Amino acid sequence: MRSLKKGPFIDLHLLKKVEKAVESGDKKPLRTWSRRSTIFPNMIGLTIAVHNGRQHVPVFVTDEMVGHKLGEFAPTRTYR
Amino acid sequence: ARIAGINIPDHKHAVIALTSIYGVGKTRSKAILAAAGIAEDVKISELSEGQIDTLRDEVAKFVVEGDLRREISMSIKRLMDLGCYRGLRHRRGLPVRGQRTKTNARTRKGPRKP
Amino acid sequence: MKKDIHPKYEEITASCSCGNVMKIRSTVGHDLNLDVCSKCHPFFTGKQRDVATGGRVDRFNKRFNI
Amino acid sequence: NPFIRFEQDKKLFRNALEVEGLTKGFDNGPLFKNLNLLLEVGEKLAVLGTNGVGKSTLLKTLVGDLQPDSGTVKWSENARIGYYAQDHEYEFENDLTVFEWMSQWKQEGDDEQAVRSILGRLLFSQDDIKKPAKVLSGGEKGRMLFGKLMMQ
Amino acid sequence: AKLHDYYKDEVVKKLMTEFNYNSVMQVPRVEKITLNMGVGEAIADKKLLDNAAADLAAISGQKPLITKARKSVAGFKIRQGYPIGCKVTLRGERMWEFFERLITIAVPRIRDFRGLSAKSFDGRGNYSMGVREQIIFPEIDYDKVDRVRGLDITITTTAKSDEEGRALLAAFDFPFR
RNA sequence: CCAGGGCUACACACGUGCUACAAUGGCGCAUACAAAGAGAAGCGACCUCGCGAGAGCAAGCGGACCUCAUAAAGUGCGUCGUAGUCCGGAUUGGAGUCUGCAACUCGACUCCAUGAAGUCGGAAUCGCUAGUAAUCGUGGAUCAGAAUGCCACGGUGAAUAC
Ligand SMILES: Nc1ncnc2c1ncn2[C@@H]1O[C@H](COP(=O)(O)OP(=O)(O)OP(=O)(O)O)[C@@H](O)[C@H]1O
Ligand SMILES: [Mg+2]
Ligand SMILES: [Mg+2]
Ligand SMILES: [Mg+2]
Ligand SMILES: [Mg+2]
Repeated sequence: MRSLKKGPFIDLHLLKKVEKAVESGDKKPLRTWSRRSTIFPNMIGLTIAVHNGRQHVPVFVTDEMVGHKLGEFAPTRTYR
Repeated sequence: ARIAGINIPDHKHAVIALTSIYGVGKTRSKAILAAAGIAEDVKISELSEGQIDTLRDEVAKFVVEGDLRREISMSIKRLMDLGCYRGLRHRRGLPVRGQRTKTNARTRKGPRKP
Repeated sequence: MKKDIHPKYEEITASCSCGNVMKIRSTVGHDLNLDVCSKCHPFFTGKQRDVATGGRVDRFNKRFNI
Repeated sequence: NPFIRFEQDKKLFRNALEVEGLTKGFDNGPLFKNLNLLLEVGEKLAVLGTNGVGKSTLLKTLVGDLQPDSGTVKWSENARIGYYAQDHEYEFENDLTVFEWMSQWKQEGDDEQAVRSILGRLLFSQDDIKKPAKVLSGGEKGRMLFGKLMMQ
Repeated sequence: AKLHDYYKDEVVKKLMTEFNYNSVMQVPRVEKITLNMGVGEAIADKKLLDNAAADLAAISGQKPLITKARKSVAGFKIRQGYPIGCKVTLRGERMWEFFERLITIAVPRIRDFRGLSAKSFDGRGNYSMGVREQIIFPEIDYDKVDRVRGLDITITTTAKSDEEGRALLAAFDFPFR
């Protein structure tokens, strides 16, 4: 999926989960363990929560964050 | 002669004189000269103004010194203020392509300071 | 004035790339041609066209070939 | 004792100069004919002449006093040259005071403090800072020329 | 001059109708334009003050007056009498000519043009403006320049109100917001 | 047993290496000469496409025949004339290709632009006596993808041992 010939990637569990959310709009933050999935423009305005390894941190979506994969916005290792 | 920002170097081959433009390297400098009808071996000094005139407009098809630095700074600013990973690496002055910082990365971190 | 202590001031005809002949006095002595003056400046469209960079939504959609 | 200390600005490498073609004479004939030498960086030359063999006009040519037969005199690229000609009279044929005369070459970063400390280091006093330039002795003028060689 | 006759021809009528005056000598008019640069540091390089005065004289064809420190303020290591800046006051023909040849070609040359603010008033109808650099005038040719010294321009008019001072410069096609 | 993360963290220090700091070299064109070794959910010609990594159809071969696979230093011609340089290639922005459920943490590679330190390295210290050191390239194991390491092959080929 890291090629235009294949197409942008999102997991099936996340894809069906976000579809239900937009059917009713913004709601309680979405907890997900998926970090390998790109960010689609269908979930702009949500506060999905990615799991960095120990906790779920809420990442706020924005038009700018529409080509970056989900895990980019959860620092997995702490430092100072 | 005088191109978009400035073209100081005479006495150099034209193909390697336009490389002093922030946005023109070697493969584009080769292309521009062929597009304008000027060979590569010919020195810039020998070029009469009937040639450099077309050179001052050919470079307008590539983003160059006048705007290239503004876009790159804007490009970096977008990631830095985003909060993503590559913004964080820029913020701390550390490698952003995901490589070793345990021993190497003197270029990114800076001179060896205790 | 005070008897030749100022730089020389004479009439020059500085024109723009868009024509724009003006009769002015300046301490240059050599005619000057420059960019567009306020006579034809894009002071109403030069700002409305400045906002062009931004928005990856359409970039993502144009990459939606699949 | 004058605390003279000469410091380089931007050091260079490989050849300092290359001179070929050297031939020149005024009345008697060519003092030196086809002189070839090459100087690596850091070299020290001691070109002594004994009263009238071109011992000074060769240096004048090297620093620039044109129309020799030599067509291949060449300097290094980033070269900055300091010159001490044996005639200090012409550089002081002027009514400039000592300090302001020294201030013809304050480089970008040097101030009143630096331009005056470079002569205070030479045990010149602000007592003497107000005197015209052409009134100094031979040794005093020579040392002021060092105060000018420091700046460049 | 050109802008002077433009004023006396049409701006008088414009402002008279816009402010229901009754006498010709009641309309606000520009009285002087004073452009100065405070070089800040000349104690270090006494000649940099000379170069700044030369830049100002090139910008406006009048030999600048070198304005010296008033009181020995201790913050920046200056004392009474030190030359601090240079200033030029332009009146009449030179005033009008510089005003015209600024507003026509010098203003548009500022990088990232925006239009000068409308709140740059002292409260008595006198305008002030910066440039942030002097290269934007056609009188500097990239040869002797070492610094990016700028100007500070105050257009002082006989306007007695901030609104009148707004309207006077608005009627001259000023690049406002 | 499973999902995610860490083993890749970075004020620093040490060890083993690759690349260089250039003119007995850089780049462009043209062109000679190897040895050894691998291959069946494997090696993949030909032709077409793409600036390129590569994509498409797709012969041949479980092999002294088919593929990897055009060897490179060299030679002939041209330019660069000692510059942080037509040396150096890190770092970074953008655009991509291939494996692979999946490439952000954390893959390799390609295109454009940017061009850092470096101009022969303090005390000290290592290897080598002949097809040796030095220098230049190819192969294999591991392996879906991923070595400047490891293992092996050849080309050019020294100085010195009182
Ligand atoms: N312009 C000139 N006209 C005539 N003769 C000249 C000229 N310049 C030099 N000479 C003569 O040529 C010779 C060159 O002497 P030069 O000027 O080198 O002096 P020197 O005695 O060698 O050294 P120094 O000047 O350092 O004391 C002398 O005989 C001098 O008289
Ligand atoms: Mg697991
Ligand atoms: Mg490990
Ligand atoms: Mg350096
Ligand atoms: Mg492998």
